[PDB]
Amino acid sequence: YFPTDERSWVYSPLH
Amino acid sequence: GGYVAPKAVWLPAVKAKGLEISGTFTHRQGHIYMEMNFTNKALQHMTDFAIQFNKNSFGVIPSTPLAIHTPLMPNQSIDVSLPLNTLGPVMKMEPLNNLQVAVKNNIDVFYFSCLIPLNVLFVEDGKMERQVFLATWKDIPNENELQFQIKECHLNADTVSSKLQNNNVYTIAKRNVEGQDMLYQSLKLTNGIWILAELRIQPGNPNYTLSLKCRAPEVSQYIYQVYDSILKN
Repeated sequence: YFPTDERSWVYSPLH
Repeated sequence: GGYVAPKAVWLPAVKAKGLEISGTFTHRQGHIYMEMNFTNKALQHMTDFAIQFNKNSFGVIPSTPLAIHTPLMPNQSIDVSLPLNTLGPVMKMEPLNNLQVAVKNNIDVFYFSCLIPLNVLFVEDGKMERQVFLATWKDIPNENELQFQIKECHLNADTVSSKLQNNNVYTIAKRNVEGQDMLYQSLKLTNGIWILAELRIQPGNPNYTLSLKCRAPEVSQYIYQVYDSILKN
């Protein structure tokens, strides 16, 4: 575990 | 192409409710990739994928999302090539090349770690001009100079040079002294750090002596690791 910030997530687009 | 480590299971199914990720790192002609395979061993699909890396020593960060655009179905496997760049936030890791990764889907957030082979961070423009090499070698304080034995090595100097050059470790000069080959080499990392080397290859001696000079001498041990892996493969 390490602390994650929401804005650092790289989300995949959905097709 | 450069040396690529064998693929490893970075996140086994048992640790991530059926999600399994295996991968390796490559450097292709400019460009760093985390080359991965994702398998869903669970009984329900997984979607809403996202990824982020913890701050790390060389500021490694994904340059695009994971190319997973539809639900990953039970027993399905997909190969994913994730481009990376070194423009992200920096924090010292231990080991230096350790990379902590968080991957989430619709089920949970999972965490694993993997080592980034230091060679994938050797830049293409790492060939120092001869005279700049001379000035740079002299300028690095001699207390920074660290010596390593590459033990039990059975390659000749030309093969040593050619394998290293394939990995952006450049042979800048060569001399034969008393039947001993001396190679002068340079490389530069993605963060701007220059490492200079003298490699000495001696008659019927199975140990090469590698002398490294770097303004950040903590990196030198990692570079020795790399030379050893390259030359043994």
